[PDB]
Amino acid sequence: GSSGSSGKKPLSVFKGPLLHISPAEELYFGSIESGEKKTLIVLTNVTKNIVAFKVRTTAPEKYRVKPSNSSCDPGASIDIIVSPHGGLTVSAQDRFLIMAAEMEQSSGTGPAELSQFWKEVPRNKVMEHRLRCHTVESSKPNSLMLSGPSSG
Repeated sequence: GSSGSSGKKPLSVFKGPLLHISPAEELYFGSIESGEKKTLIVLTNVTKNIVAFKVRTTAPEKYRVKPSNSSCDPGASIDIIVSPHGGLTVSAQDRFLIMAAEMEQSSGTGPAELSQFWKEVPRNKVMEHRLRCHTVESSKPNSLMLSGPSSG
């Protein structure tokens, strides 16, 4: 008969006024590869100024988020890896957070300058973006399988 495997899905990002968040609000810990199941977040600084971003979560001592404290120059994209402990698994109640605040003119991107900027920048200016985890379960188009994109 007819059968296949895998499907497809669109990719959207939270168009932030300062720092962009990728993906928007959908984390999928599991790549097509049978290697590691870590998600990589992308932050596109649309602004023309430095933006200090920070990654948080309800369980930072479970998920390895790095960088979790840094900045992203204007007109550049950063990469934030998110790998869970090498024992447990991706939960559902688990939630991630990403901060982004526009810095002054010339501001470094260290543990100091930041600690300072995060001290000067008001929480009102601090843009927080909470991400969600799309726990993978029962991979199939609701019973049986059916999917065949444009191949060749």
